Amino acid sequence: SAGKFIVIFKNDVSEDKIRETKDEVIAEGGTITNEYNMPGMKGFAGELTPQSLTKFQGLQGDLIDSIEEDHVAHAY
Amino acid sequence: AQSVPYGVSQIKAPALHSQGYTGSNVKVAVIDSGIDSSHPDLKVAGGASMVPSETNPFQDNNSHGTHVAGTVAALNNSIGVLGVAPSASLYAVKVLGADGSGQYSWIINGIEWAIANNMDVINMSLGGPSGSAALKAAVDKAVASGVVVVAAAGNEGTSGSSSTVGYPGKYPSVIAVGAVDSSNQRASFSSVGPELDVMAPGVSIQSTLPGNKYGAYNGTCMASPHVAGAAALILSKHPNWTNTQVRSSLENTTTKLGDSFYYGKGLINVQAAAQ
Ligand SMILES: [Ca+2]
Repeated sequence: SAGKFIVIFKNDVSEDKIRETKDEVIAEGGTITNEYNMPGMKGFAGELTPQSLTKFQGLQGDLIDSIEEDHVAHAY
Repeated sequence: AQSVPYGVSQIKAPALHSQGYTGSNVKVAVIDSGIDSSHPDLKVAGGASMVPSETNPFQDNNSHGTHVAGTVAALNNSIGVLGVAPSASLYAVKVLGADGSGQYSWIINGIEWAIANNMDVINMSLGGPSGSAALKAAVDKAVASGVVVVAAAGNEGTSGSSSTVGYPGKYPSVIAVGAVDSSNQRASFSSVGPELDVMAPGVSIQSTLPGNKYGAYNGTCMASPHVAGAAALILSKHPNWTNTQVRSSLENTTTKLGDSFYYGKGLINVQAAAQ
């Protein structure tokens, strides 16, 4: 695994493509740990294999609005 | 007997309570380590947990979330303390585990839940030093959806002329809250920077703790809920005001303190903000 990431889709990406994307992440060997489905903000979080990470980074501006490492926040 | 923490009086919340404004029917999501729903001085309306290994949002294994919740809405009765908005509907949105940490992905799911469940106010007494496009999108979406979003500015103190405000507090859509003591002096640990919006009591703040306990905690994470509670008081009087109206009033009625880099617009005055 390349690590934990958060991926947000461009808003013109269809529901089928969104589903297809996540199924692919799992098929490659990754995981889906959270999914976001708000008007104007769709995406997911999970562990990504390197090939998925680079694919999403390359699709920035097309399929992907943003792809980033999943950071940690604290109560202090 | 019930005690009114100095911070509640400092922001002038009692004046509104006496007028019948206590945050009734206002939904406040405490995005934190959960809330001990069994505390005699707290009433929890609902919630959800985004922490994989801790699925119960009503079990606060840290204590932080329960303390924050008490500052927002400890019940007005004959025991414990008194919250800023004692009649507010509290929602425990657990995104931090027992160790006080949580993934940004969980926090975002918590914000999504808050939006989906029509929360009026979100309080995030937490933060991280790393920026996040997704986290910004989430808080921006909540604000665009009409939610008043409040967060602790951070406890990183000063660092020359550099901002020390953490995320999500650092985002423009969020109201970043710094901490002052009972003398309106900025706490040494209170984060600073142009992203600091307002100040609230954050030193030795007495509130509810799990297991029918009470105690004084330090932090801009104690200051933040004073502002979240203040937003609830304002909405209980002006239920039709947009979050923009609530925020504008809070920031325009502060008691000016020191330089904005260190005190933002100053100490909130909810009595004045309630117009
Ligand atoms: Ca009480």
